[PDB]
Amino acid sequence: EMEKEFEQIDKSGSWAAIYQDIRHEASDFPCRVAKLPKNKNRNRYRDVSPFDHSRIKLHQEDNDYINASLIKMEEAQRSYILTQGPLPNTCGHFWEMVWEQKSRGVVMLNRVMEKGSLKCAQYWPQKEEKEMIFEDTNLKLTLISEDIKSYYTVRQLELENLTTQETREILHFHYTTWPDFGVPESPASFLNFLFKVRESGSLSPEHGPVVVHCSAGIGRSGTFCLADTCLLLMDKRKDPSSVDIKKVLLEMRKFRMGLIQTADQLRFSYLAVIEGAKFIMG
Ligand SMILES: O=C(CC(=O)c1cccc(OCc2ccccc2)c1)C(=O)N1CCN(C(=O)C(=O)CC(=O)c2cccc(OCc3ccccc3)c2)CC1
Repeated sequence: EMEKEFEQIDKSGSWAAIYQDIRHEASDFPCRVAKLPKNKNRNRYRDVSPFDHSRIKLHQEDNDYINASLIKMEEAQRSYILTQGPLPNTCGHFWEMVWEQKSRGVVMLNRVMEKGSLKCAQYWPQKEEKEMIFEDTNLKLTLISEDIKSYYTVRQLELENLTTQETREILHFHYTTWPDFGVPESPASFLNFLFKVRESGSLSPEHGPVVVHCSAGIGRSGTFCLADTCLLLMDKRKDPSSVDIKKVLLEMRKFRMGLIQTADQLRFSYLAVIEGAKFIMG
């Protein structure tokens, strides 16, 4: 299986080497639009842009740009939209996307503040009576309920298209315990968090793709989607041990750069998939 490979790479301590090959082999596509001058203030990181071929487009003239990519996993039949944590000026764009793409869930893998810095704008209302209105995209966001757990928080939000008065319920899954430095010691919490998102139906095909982000929307976001897809695959095909994490990761990297930012993140991904496979299929 992959656990053997995991214990192997660990034994020889070649994770960094394993990770480098991936980066070297990683796909390279143009990000022209993300580079246009008019979109400079719509990007969080200069080294984190969406490829033109898989970028999500806002359904509006003037500027259809948002730093978000559609990651379509054909075999696993699962799609994810990976994006950057909204900026003070792109919160309206962020929810416009959620609306236009018909997403049911938003997965947040970071805290608004980490390492003493703001890694993301406060894009959702923190109190029921203090709704948020996004004038530019003409949308209203209202906090309906909030369930705070030790490792994550789930919120029910009501998104209303002020233009048509139509409303939709959005589930916000906020993983709040990813350490400021490195990765979690054990994947237990992360897996439970993933299973929670799954059980909500937010990842199901009847809905638009789930929207995932952290700070750059690649490191933790990549780990989340990689783990989910690998587990699905091990559940769908004849021999589960045929699932090649590296292959899946390369496949995903064809849609957005940076997925999995460090060799430590890669190891953790293996660890999550391995442990998750034991829970799913004993
Ligand atoms: O965190 C880092 C470390 C890093 O690699 C980096 C990148 C470019 C320049 C740099 O100076 C040199 C330096 C070295 C050591 C100490 C201070 C300063 C450091 C950071 O100094 N920053 C975050 C965002 N940033 C950038 O220049 C980026 O734009 C980096 C990026 O791509 C990125 C941003 C958020 C998350 C992510 O991946 C998930 C993750 C979660 C937890 C731990 C490790 C990784 C990747 C500016 C400040």
